[PDB]
Amino acid sequence: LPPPVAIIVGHNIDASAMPLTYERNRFVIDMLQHYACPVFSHVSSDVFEWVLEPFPVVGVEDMTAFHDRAYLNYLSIREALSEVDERASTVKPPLRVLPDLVPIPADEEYGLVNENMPFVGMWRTIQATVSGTLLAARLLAQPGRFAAIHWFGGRHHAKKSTAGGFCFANDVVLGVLELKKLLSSDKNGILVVDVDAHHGDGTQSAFLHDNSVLTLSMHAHGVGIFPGTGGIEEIGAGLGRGFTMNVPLPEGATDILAVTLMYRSIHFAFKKLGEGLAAIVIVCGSDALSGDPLGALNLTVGGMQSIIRLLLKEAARRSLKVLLLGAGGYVDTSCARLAGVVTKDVLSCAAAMRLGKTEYFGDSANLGDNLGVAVPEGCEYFTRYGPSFLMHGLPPARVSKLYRLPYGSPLFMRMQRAATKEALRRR
Ligand SMILES: O=C(/C=C/c1cccc2c1oc1ccccc12)NO
Ligand SMILES: [K+]
Ligand SMILES: [K+]
Ligand SMILES: [Zn+2]
Repeated sequence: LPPPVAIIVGHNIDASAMPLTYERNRFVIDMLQHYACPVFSHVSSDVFEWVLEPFPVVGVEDMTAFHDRAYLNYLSIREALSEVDERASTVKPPLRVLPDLVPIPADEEYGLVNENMPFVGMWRTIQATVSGTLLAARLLAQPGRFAAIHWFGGRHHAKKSTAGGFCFANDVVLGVLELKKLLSSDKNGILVVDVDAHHGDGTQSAFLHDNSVLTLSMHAHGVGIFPGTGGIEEIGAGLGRGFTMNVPLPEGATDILAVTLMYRSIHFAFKKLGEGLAAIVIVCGSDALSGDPLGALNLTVGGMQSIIRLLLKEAARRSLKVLLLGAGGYVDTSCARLAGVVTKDVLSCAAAMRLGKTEYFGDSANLGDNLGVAVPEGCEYFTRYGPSFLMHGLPPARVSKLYRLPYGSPLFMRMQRAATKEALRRR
């Protein structure tokens, strides 16, 4: 049997890097090597496998399981269809990377505009992302495997024939689909939990009518919060009714709202899926963390870790498979801090399972109550983790903290109907 955790890295960690978060993969892998991995090493380990090859060469045919073929064909040749925008680029070769292309009218049909402007290398970064997630899904389906971790994937906004929010191919959907065909036909329900600060609209649209994939998204929601969808009334369609869950949060929400509500929704989702549940895929963005410039929430590292600990614990008990993906996140150090403690939790949990234990997190500090964990001084990027140099440290809040739902909140009202039909039945 292989090590129960596969950490999908690849040989060029910049392959999937995007122009706005170009350095982020480096912070994440650095934090994994110096915070999460050592305690389970002796690199060699019986807990995790550091995957660096082979990455399948993927093309249009490995993405048609979800995406419209004309859309994919266009992405795969778009860099041949116009010149680099040299007015937009004040720094010239050899000191530039991934520059914007000049737009063409055909970009409009496929949403390749604004934040999804095409750039040189875009098809290669799409290939790296999809390839990594497909490899992670295939390794996860092997026996003896508890989890596969691809911090570089998780482009949850892409739709069947539209790009959006920096996502072109939806490797979440493609990863769920590849997992789906490789799991036993007796047990292959999938729960996908999306704790990125933005509505997982691509993923939800791919499974709106499906009752074998339950999509649960936590996200900020409000006027001028991207992408605009994800209200409490989106509950699915047809056979899929009841298998789409949204937890839309007020801008600035803290752990006391987000964590409480996600715990409540996750337990509902476990129930709606019952014993057919086989795998959980976690889309773990770090832009919900307080201080993020684009996410408009105020979660703590400990709060995000807490949500994910509930999913890991349930997967360990019932012997499920876990596919962990990254997503958004626009502070490099917050992204690596979060990736570090979530990964250490996954390893600690898998190590506990192989020893027969029922206490899963004994090797990984709980940042919700331990505010003294230091960033490893061996981190290459260590000097960036100030002023605290602690694993829970976050930049000052960009939006005011909210601890109570606003007056009139439809989230509260939906609780209200149910939350009093509870105390009534218990009487
Ligand atoms: O990270 C993401 C995507 C974030 C994003 C992409 C494009 C535009 C905006 C984005 O966020 C915004 C907030 C306010 C106004 C505009 C935007 N998805 O997971
Ligand atoms: K989300
Ligand atoms: K669904
Ligand atoms: Zn996001």
